Amino acid sequence: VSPPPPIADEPLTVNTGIYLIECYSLDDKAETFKVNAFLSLSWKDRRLAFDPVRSGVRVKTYEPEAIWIPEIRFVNVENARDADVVDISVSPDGTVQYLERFSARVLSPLDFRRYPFDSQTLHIYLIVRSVDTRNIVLAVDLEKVGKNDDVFLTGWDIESFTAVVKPANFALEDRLESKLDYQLRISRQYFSYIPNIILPMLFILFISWTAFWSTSYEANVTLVVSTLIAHIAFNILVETNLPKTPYMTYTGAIIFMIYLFYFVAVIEVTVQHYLKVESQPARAASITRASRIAFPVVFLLANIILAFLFF
Amino acid sequence: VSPPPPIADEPLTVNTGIYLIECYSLDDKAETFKVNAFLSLSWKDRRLAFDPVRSGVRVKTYEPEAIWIPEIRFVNVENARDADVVDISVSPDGTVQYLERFSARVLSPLDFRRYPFDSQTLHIYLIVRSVDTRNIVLAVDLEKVGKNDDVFLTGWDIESFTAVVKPANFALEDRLESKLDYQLRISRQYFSYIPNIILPMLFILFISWTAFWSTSYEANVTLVVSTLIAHIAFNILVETNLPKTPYMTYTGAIIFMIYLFYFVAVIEVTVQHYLKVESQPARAASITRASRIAFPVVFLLANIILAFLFF
Amino acid sequence: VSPPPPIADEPLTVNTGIYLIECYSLDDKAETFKVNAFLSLSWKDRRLAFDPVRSGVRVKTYEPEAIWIPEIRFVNVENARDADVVDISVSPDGTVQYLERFSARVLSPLDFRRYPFDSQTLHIYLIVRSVDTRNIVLAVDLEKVGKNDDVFLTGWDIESFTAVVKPANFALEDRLESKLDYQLRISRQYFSYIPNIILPMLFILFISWTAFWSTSYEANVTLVVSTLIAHIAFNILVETNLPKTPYMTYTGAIIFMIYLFYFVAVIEVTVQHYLKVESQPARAASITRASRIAFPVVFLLANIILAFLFF
Amino acid sequence: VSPPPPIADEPLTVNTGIYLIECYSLDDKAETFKVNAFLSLSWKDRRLAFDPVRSGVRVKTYEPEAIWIPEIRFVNVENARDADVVDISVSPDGTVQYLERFSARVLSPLDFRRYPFDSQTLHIYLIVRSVDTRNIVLAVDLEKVGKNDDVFLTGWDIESFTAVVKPANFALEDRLESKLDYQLRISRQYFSYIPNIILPMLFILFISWTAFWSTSYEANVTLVVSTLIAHIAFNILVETNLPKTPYMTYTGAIIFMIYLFYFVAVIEVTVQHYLKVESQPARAASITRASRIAFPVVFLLANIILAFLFF
Amino acid sequence: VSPPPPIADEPLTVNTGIYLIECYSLDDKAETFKVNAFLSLSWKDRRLAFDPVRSGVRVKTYEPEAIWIPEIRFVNVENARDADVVDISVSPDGTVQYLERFSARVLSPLDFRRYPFDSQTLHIYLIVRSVDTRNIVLAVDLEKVGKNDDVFLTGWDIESFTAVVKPANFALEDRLESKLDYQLRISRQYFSYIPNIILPMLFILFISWTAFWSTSYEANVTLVVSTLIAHIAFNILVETNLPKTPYMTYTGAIIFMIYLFYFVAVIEVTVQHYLKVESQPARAASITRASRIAFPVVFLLANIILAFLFF
Ligand SMILES: CCCCCCCCCCCC
Ligand SMILES: CCCCCCCCCCCC
Ligand SMILES: CCCCCCCCCCCC
Ligand SMILES: CCCCCCCCCCCC
Ligand SMILES: CCCCCCCCCCCC
Ligand SMILES: CCCCCCCCCCCC
Ligand SMILES: O=C(O)CCCC(=O)O
Ligand SMILES: O=C(O)CCCC(=O)O
Ligand SMILES: O=C(O)CCCC(=O)O
Ligand SMILES: O=C(O)CCCC(=O)O
Ligand SMILES: O=C(O)CCCC(=O)O
Ligand SMILES: [Cl-]
Ligand SMILES: [Cl-]
Ligand SMILES: [Cl-]
Ligand SMILES: [Cl-]
Ligand SMILES: [Cl-]
Ligand SMILES: [Cl-]
Ligand SMILES: [Cl-]
Ligand SMILES: [Cl-]
Ligand SMILES: [Cl-]
Ligand SMILES: [Cl-]
Ligand SMILES: [Cl-]
Ligand code: NA
Ligand code: NA
Ligand code: NA
Ligand code: NA
Repeated sequence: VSPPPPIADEPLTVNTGIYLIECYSLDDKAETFKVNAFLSLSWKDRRLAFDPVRSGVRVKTYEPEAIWIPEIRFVNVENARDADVVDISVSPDGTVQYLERFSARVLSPLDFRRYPFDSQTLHIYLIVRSVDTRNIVLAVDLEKVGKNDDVFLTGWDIESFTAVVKPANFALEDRLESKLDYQLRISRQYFSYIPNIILPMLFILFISWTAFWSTSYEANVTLVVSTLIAHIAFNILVETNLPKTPYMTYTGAIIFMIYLFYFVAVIEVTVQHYLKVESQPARAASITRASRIAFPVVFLLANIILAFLFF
Repeated sequence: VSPPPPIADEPLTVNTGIYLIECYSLDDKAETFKVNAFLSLSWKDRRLAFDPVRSGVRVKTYEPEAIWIPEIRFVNVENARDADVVDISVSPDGTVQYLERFSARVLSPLDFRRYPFDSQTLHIYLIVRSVDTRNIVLAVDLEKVGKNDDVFLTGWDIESFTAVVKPANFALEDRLESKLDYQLRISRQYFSYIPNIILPMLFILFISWTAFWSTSYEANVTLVVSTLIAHIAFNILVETNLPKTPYMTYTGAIIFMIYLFYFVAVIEVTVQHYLKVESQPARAASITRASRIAFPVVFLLANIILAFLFF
Repeated sequence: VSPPPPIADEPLTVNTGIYLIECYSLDDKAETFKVNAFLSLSWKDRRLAFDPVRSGVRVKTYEPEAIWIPEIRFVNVENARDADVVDISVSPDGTVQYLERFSARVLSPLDFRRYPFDSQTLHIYLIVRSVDTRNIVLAVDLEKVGKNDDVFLTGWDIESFTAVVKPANFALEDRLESKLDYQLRISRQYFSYIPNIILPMLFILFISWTAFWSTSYEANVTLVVSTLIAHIAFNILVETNLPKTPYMTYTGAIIFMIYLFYFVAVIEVTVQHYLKVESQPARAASITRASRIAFPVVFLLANIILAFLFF
Repeated sequence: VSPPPPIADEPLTVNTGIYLIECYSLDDKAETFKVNAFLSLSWKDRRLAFDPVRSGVRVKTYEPEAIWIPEIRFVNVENARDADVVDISVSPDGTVQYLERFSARVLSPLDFRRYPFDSQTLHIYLIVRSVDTRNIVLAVDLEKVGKNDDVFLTGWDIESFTAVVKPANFALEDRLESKLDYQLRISRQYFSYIPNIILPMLFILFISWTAFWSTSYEANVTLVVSTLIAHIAFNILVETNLPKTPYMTYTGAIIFMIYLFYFVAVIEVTVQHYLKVESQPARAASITRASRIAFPVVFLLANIILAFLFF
Repeated sequence: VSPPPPIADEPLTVNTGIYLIECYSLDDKAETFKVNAFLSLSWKDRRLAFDPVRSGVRVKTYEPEAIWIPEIRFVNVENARDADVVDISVSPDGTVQYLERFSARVLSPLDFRRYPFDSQTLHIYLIVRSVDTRNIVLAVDLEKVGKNDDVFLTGWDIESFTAVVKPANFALEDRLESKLDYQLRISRQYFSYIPNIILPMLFILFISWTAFWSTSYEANVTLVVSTLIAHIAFNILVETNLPKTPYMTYTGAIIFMIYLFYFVAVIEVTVQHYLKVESQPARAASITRASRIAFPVVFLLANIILAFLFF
């Protein structure tokens, strides 16, 4: 089998379309997602053209092996897609209508900077390598691009699934390549992070600040050091559900900053006890009284500063 | 091979049936389950019809490749089902009786709102895309729908396995699609959650309340802070066996509310010590005496309120 | 290819045999085990019969595709078995001797009630569906049923591998099915549970009881609360190695009961301190003195009661 | 295709050879390792013999399907090996030289008794089942047995890869089986266990013994209980990287014995406090003074005893 | 199919090229990485020569099965590569231009010594075994060696992807083997290690040193002991995170050294209390005063020494 011949010197336009059936397994650590969709391809092959009157039949159905099909591949997939051909239909003029159902694990980078208040643009890149006889260019048939109403991505809100209609045409290893960008716009469902990580984390911090209404060094040491260990447990829990980034994430910045608050609380608790032992509780009382205001005020201001920088 | 031709303008009715052999791996986090079943298909192909008298044989057995078989697919599967054809039998009138054994990982969403006292409706959606020549419509042969008596789903009680007999007929990419809903009704075995999470969690909370019968600030700080850490441990344990939901679960609500009880106990412990140091233990005693009643009463009432909202 | 014709109206007897080569991956959580074995099948096909004198050869070797082979399947397998045909031999009378080497992940339920002092009966169910022309019945050739001497199942003792010689003959979807039960009897190697879970757990419990020889409320609170947290660590460790059961397991009962001992010790520690503060240490001393005997005595008796109910 | 006929009544000698390319994934819990190697087979088939003068070529290359190849299998593999035929070469006398590249997950039991100062002998068992016409016996061609210089097994030192040249010839299901033992001798790289488990574990034990230079019961309770909890963390850590053995391992014995030291330290701490409260600190002092010497002396002696029994 | 015949006694030169499409899953524990690339092969087969005037085509396209293709394999891959042939083009002179898209899990050793400030040279080894008729030698076509601009390896910086143009020609099992070394130079993104492991770890070490400004033994015991439990909870981590090395990594040496600081602080805390109880706080004060300077000074110097030895 050979590719369709050009009437003039024009390339072959393969009209593409992806219709999402299932969206699942968005792995943040792996920066991958799994997809189950329909891939529709359409091109003109005049060699397959027929007179509908003389043939009786308006449409002709073919097996993949029987006709020439353009080698369309996905750029950002882990292993080559599992594909099952649904139908191949030839119209009288020779227009082929290919339809397959596929499943693929797509590699798409995520921006964790605003986590867990981040939004992502997942990509599915379609590509075709031009052949020796003629060049192949990709196109988007918007009527065959979409997603099923039941398509849900656990822990995410699906906003849109659109295609950048203009292909990226470039040269690779002395041959022309036509690439298409299918974009799935999603936003993270931050809800669960509030009662499970954010609020538990703040409670333990506020518990550490009760040491500013205590003169008992032994109890203060217990309060500040214990809550610090609960914070490490949370810090570890958070970094296990995320990949290692060469930048700070929003949660990462807050979590890190809270260590400084624990450290400074230890200094305060230490200073207050030292002064008390030195028989100067007057200075120790003023420092502790200031801390009561200073710690929540600086925490509240530092968080306004961080939220401003990240959002 | 081509589809059977219509006698009049009628579509082709493919009578379906799923008989469950094994049910396993209900993954809560993934919202998937694995199934091993029989898929039975039946349709009329008059081209395969034969006179039983002249043929001698009352039934004719065929290989899948030898005859036209409708392309029936599962909508909500991770990867395309692994299928092994058991038998294909043609009756004298041309009625084909197809039987295959399959295994599939089914994607079915879960309602975690009443966890671990939740019940679910798992779905298996069958679909067929109509061809060029004629439309294909799905049907349910109730005689061939069921499940084996030994079918067990670890940690779940299987109530029913029925089919919504009326197919969902719709249009997708200029063709007709006939969808069927097979529903597996299951209820969670909550038993283990009581001696492993619920009762241990309440014990540690009641241990924290013994600080209301203690004047020792250093001991109270130990009691309330230490038990709080065991609660953080149980909170993490519970959320590791669950996905992130944009809603509050029953266990989630209880676990969250218990943080407030720990926080308020820390305030009490702090208040009692402050007053005692300020040489006013009469106020400290009245607050501690009230707490002894207030904490269990408000906990018992708050739980009645929550159970009412959730059930 | 068609099945062998009956001389009279008799069904076809397929003599089976499973010879275990390797046993591995007994997953308690999953209630599965992996096997690697030989499957031997034998049936009479008179169409394949030959005169040994004129043929010279006493035996004739065939390729699977060349002759009719009964569709034998495993009921309780995750995915269809990986099978490699070793040999197919036809005797002069037409007796076929089939041999294949297979590997399968078998789903077999486990009874955790007596864990880790439990014994299991793993099952491998063989099945054959009767065909259009004639019925197929399964049989056991005890001479071809066994296991290799080196067959080891990590953390288990293999007692026996036998077959229930009488098949379960029943009707499913208007056809006869002949099922066979191959039983692998195994007992759990409890040894490791004693120095890793059982003894460490008792040590921490006995450490908590040293609070009955202490008047230091602050120290007692530390003793009882710290050891309680280690018990939570062990409970979690144990429940991670097991599936969630709708019944109490032996270890589960002991672990749960120990929480009650920790709770009552907290009550004692609280009571002793309250009385001491109320200036009545005479009552506090008598309660603490009684606890010294009561706690080990009630623990020893409660365990005798539990061991009696479980074994 | 049939096996080569015997000139006299002799069996067929298949000369084997395994040349390791890559060694990886030695899983201690699973008692498995992954291998990537060359399998070379050589036998005489006089039916394939040719005159080198008349033929023109001194060697003839064949496709697997074209000639008879002995069904050589691995005994101790999880799933049947992934094999890719590299070459099949026939010499003028009819000597066939088969070469394939394979990858397999090998099940080989491990002796954990001396962990992490243990050495293992990994096995790869080759087997051949004799056919109807003639018997097949395995042999070792030492010239084709080896391993690549770059072959590394992460966390292990590879000592040797040799073959037990004499095959284990036995009868199974009325047919002769010839088995070969390829042995990969390896020793564990214990280094990392010293700064990560052994030394951290000793430091915490020695920290617990500082309670013998303290009269503060409240501090001693903290010292001994805290370090006891950190010992439980190291115990749990160790047991996660190991399978459940029906015997005591070296690390297991030391870890277990250390619990006894923590228990006896709790008794001492308790005894010292009781006597001091009873207004007899003179005994309490003598018991504490003895403990300072007794604990390290008994620990040092007990360890000499254990190392002697284990090595 | 047979290999191309030599015009003179020359070997066959197969010009290779790897163009990386995707880089992912660099597993430090496993010392593996996953790759998705293009493999281009080119050789001369004069038997495939054709006249474009007669064939009516300037370049001929072939199916893999139709022509002789050299058996090129990857040395350091876990399982045989998933390959999909993109194109096979033969020009009139008989020069074949093969192109395939592949995905493989490559085994490449990592040098964790300077971790997490470590740089690595990942290798992809191409190999060809010479055949009976003629020798096959590998070559590098630099024009067809590269990587896509979007190629990202999570947590790593990709520096270069080059090929050692001179093949390693050697003899293995009486045949010539031609090996090629494709080198991917990468450097680890250490950023995340600083706010997640390094700084949290130093904070807890500095918190432990506040015991040098405290006379409260009970509080110092909590301080040094509790922070030690967290320097433990860290190191699991770095350990959870790495393979076991027969050498010391940079982070490993720092973590190990920190344990000595915690141990010596316990000695100090113990010494100070003993002297205080012995009614000699003047010695205790001088030791504690020195410790305040000695501990940070020795820590700062020890770290300069370590950083010097590692870098
Ligand atoms: C003191 C250190 C506590 C560490 C907490 C780790 C919990 C993380 C579990 C994450 C599972 C994915
Ligand atoms: C004193 C704090 C104990 C913390 C125990 C955390 C263990 C984490 C286990 C995570 C396994 C994936
Ligand atoms: C402060 C301690 C928090 C520790 C939480 C540990 C939970 C481990 C869950 C493992 C189950 C897979
Ligand atoms: C109160 C702290 C409980 C921590 C339990 C951790 C158990 C982790 C075991 C991991 C096994 C895979
Ligand atoms: C009381 C604290 C128990 C800590 C348990 C540590 C869990 C180890 C996880 C190992 C990762 C494979
Ligand atoms: C008491 C020390 C427990 C610390 C262990 C934390 C385990 C984290 C596991 C992370 C695994 C990916
Ligand atoms: O035929 C199919 O498998 C796709 C299912 C159609 C849809 O429900 O979106
Ligand atoms: O797999 C089969 O062929 C039938 C299984 C019958 C059953 O549920 O026991
Ligand atoms: O794998 C085989 O073909 C035979 C296994 C023989 C045995 O039990 O060792
Ligand atoms: O993969 C191959 O075909 C040869 C392996 C050669 C080697 O050990 O490097
Ligand atoms: O045709 C291909 O699949 C490779 C994609 C080219 C590239 O974008 O690097
Ligand atoms: Cl395609
Ligand atoms: Cl693809
Ligand atoms: Cl189908
Ligand atoms: Cl499907
Ligand atoms: Cl079969
Ligand atoms: Cl099966
Ligand atoms: Cl073979
Ligand atoms: Cl094998
Ligand atoms: Cl024999
Ligand atoms: Cl190749
Ligand atoms: Cl390869
Ligand atoms: Na084609
Ligand atoms: Na304390
Ligand atoms: Na057959
Ligand atoms: Na070829």
